[PDB]
Amino acid sequence: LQAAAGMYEQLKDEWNRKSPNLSKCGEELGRLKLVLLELNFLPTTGTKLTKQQLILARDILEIGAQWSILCKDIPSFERYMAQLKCYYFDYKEQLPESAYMHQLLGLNLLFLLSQNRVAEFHTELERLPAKDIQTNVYIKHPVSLEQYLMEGSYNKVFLAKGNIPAESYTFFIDILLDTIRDEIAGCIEKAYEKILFAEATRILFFSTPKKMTDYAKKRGWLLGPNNYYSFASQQQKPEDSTIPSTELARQVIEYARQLEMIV
Amino acid sequence: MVVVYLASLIRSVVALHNLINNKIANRDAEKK
Amino acid sequence: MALDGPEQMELEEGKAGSGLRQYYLSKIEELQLIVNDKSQNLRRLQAQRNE
Amino acid sequence: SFLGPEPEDLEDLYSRYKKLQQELEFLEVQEEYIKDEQKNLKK
Amino acid sequence: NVEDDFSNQLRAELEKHGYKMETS
Amino acid sequence: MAYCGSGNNKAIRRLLHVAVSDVNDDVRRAAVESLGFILFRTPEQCPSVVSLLSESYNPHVRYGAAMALGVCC
Amino acid sequence: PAPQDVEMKEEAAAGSGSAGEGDGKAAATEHSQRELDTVTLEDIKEHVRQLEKAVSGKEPRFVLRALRMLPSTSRRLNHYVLYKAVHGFFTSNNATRDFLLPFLEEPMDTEADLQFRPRTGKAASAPLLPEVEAYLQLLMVIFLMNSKRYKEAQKISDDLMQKISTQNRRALDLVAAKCYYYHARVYEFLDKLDVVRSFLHARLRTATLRHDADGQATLLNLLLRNYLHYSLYDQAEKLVSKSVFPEQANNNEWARYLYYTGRIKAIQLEYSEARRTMTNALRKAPQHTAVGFKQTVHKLLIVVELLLGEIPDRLQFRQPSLKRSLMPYFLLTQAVRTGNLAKFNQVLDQFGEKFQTDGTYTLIIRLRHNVIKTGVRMISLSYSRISLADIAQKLQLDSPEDAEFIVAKAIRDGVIEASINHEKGYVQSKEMIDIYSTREPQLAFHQRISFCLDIHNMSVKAMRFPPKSYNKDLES
Amino acid sequence: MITSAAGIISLLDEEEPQLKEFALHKLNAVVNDFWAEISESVDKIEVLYEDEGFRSRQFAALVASKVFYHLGAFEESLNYALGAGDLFNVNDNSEYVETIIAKCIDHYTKQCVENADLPEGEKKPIDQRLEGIVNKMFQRCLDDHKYKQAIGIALETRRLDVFEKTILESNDVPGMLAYSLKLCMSLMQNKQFRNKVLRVLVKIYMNLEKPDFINVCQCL
Repeated sequence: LQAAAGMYEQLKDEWNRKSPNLSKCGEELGRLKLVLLELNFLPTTGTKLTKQQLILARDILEIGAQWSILCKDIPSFERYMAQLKCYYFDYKEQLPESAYMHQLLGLNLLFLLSQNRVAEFHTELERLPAKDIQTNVYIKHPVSLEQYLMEGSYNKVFLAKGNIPAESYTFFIDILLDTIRDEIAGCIEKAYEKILFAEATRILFFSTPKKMTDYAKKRGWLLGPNNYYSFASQQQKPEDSTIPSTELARQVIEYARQLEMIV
Repeated sequence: MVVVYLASLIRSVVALHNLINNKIANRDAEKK
Repeated sequence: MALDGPEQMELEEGKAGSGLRQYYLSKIEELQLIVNDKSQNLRRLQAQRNE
Repeated sequence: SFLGPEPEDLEDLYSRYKKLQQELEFLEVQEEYIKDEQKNLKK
Repeated sequence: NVEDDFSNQLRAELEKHGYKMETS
Repeated sequence: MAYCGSGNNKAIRRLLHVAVSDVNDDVRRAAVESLGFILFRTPEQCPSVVSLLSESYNPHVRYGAAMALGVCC
Repeated sequence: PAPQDVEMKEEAAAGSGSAGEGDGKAAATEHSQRELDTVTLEDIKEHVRQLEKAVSGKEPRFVLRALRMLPSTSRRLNHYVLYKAVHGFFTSNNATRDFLLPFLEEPMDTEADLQFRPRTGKAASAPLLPEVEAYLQLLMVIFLMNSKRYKEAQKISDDLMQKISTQNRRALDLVAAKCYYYHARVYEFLDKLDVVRSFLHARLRTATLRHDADGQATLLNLLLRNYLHYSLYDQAEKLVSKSVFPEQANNNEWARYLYYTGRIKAIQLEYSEARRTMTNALRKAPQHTAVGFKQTVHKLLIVVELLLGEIPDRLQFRQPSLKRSLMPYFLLTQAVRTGNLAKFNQVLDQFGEKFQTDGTYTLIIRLRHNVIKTGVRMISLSYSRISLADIAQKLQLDSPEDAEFIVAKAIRDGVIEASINHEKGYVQSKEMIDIYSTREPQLAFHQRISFCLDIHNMSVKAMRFPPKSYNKDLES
Repeated sequence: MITSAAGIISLLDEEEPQLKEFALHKLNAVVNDFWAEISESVDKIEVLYEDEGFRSRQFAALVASKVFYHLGAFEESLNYALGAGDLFNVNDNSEYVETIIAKCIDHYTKQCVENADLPEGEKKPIDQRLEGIVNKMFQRCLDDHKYKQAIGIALETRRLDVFEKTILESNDVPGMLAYSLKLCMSLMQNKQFRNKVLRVLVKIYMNLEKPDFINVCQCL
């Protein structure tokens, strides 16, 4: 019926290797929402009575979410996760505390990087305290990786520390070897007013023209070895104008109006 | 502004004092 | 107060009359502000104009 | 906490306030007039 | 915080005598 | 007369507005007398209004001010 | 005896409070009510009268000695600060109270305008009744926050102060508005798991319906402080944005709002704005009431300034004379400057527990970008074209190539502003050697002109308000 | 431990209509204690009201009113409140969600002034929910036997019927009527509405010799 312990509870079979399918776990969660109704209605208000109910509420939700990453059902995971986040944050000494709690937190963190919202990581990290309620061990990989990307390093970023957990963090790295590439590439657009093609490709870590083309589309850069890094630099220069006064001076209407009232 | 405010603070003491004087006068009457 | 509030005579609270109390209260407080702010603008302007 | 005269509060809207409003409208007129006049003394 | 210049005093006087020859 | 018995806001505003602007002496004097008339029913509002007028050294305005006060009160 | 000496001063306390109530009741006199109520009266009521002379057993002697339970309970309210049902919930040294000998003095002055005979207490219906009740609570809360009372007393404050009030007025809501904020700080201090936030939210609905300017301003600042403690980020972000936080607010309100807004902005990578408000906050905060929060602003701010790439001075640490407590932050200041990560990571973990209390720990981890940034920042601005190789040898970065990506990311953020030419391989400064051809000296002046105009408009309105309030109430 | 509404809100986002229906119910109980969090997620609440495909459609509208008041948005509270079309009673007895109920009365009275020109009565062209709170406001007047209560409301709505009989029995005739005359002349400069109010007063006076003749003379 549930996702609870014992194999008489239908989602539990999907969590274990009794159903080897990665998409029958995620799939089967939709049914499970009906069985969830009774187990999640009570513990959305915290009390020590509601402690038995909490564990089971979380079990159905976590298990389903975890398996989704393996087959890259990832957007569906992020809506499922949200519910888990509130239970992990709070509901102290009623057993949010599990092996599952740890795995789930790290999975979410990895995802914020996959969207490339640096900002989203910092707010989120603090929200859960997802760095001292299960500690930086597995959790360490996204936190350190986000700090390195923010810093501007693309050489101590790590992906090796994300393969220390194999709790389905192992499938996020796949889509975070994209992201490191993306970031180097944007920074290079800002970096050069114009430099040689040769000097810029070894830092991209592209060395085949196909790789150059692929990300160049995203940048707005035209052709493969040839690229126009220059767009971003061009933007700085207009401060030089003075000839059209109305906008350039600015707030000409505003300052006058208030001044007239006062006198 | 600051000058009118320092004076305003002094006005406050007299103005508070008036409400209390009335109180003291009402009480002397009710207690006899 | 309210409809289910104090007072069972209902003229000296207006028991029934209450429970919609916010309708009444809003109005009275609005007067207090308006009268007040207009009076400030006028006196201060009258002081400057008299000089 | 709760206001002391609930019959005065319910009654007051219709009573005191309604009547007052006319007296206030004159008071508004005196405020604009002072400004115009103030600016006129300046000329 | 504390100025690095102090530490620089002893080191800067000595450097001067050598440096002029060493580099043009 | 007309605004007496429930005075309008527009009506008081005009009476004040015509007086300040005018160079015509009789016109000025007059504007001031009516202010008391529209406010006859609420005599309380008039002495304040008249105060501003009492203060000026314009005799034509001074004349009307006296009348205003006289009728309202 | 002991309560006789401080008796002279109790009549003095009563004089200022009784008047304050009086003022409020006649129309909107609001501006004058809030300046009196907050830092000014409070610094005197507690410190001068009770502590200095000795005898804290004059506080529940002040809000009861008639035997008023009030028509809506507030008898308990008075007990818990001091004299719970025994001698002292902190400091007694009173031979007369209302549980020791009733009456010895009348601060009540026989008239409902702070307190009054037991005739009020058992039942009244007067329009003077809400006014005394709201007021009753301000007088009590004054010792609560200064002395830092704790335990059950803290928990039961909330009940009496709101959900006894859901109807107020503008005059009354303002008084209550101040009482809730002081209790809230005392609540925050204990680090109780019992929800501070829940009461403050419930209080907000009442604040909003009266539409009292004061209620919104006080609750909102505290509600952010509560939020930081739990570490639930999303709600605080929304709440700060909603706060218009009025220009006519008490000095302690101004310092605390800027301070919360700074904590929120710092993690966000809006550190330029966070550091300005946080420096301002320390100056603006008083010498007396502010002390708990005040500490916390100086500690957090040192980390926040580094986040911008400011290098904070030694004078900053020495001058308030807190240098000891500040000592670890001092270590981070050195680490940021040098440009080497190893010293920064080591300090972060070791002092980790201590930082978390203050709420710094989330901000400390952000400095890793900053360690390098601050060191590349001095070197890029100072010189014109310098090699990535110079930056790396001085700063102790891994590679020139490593230093090249790091500078690229920073110029995108735009707090170092440069364009990199990786031809020869130098990092190039932006500079025009004449800013007259550009609008910038004009734009700089123009900004001041808007900022200045704001002071004029603020001043004209503010100036008349207290003398006006005094005229209706009658001045001697 | 609890201090966070967040988990109840996540249920709304998660899939299956039945999950959402219980969640919305629970989200209404918690809204008072934590207003701040719910308001971020305010927009999500709007779409659940919007959809008529929910059973808990009423609750969704209700949840939105409760956040919107808390912010200060009284008008927005009302658009949704009228949407639920029921559960005004539960708001009505309260002393916090009473603010929306108070508002319906404040809105009704301004709209009527506008509506008055072509049809004199407020009646059917203005909507059923607001008219219902107003009819109850009349019932309050009648019960308390406050003559003052009746007159003021009547002026705003521009109905004659309430002015005339301030309590329906009208066995407290001399002096209830007197009030109507002083209040119409002072408030307004509106000649037209006044002429109408006076006419109704003639009919009541005519019938009974009970009202004082000082009152009738004023009307004439």
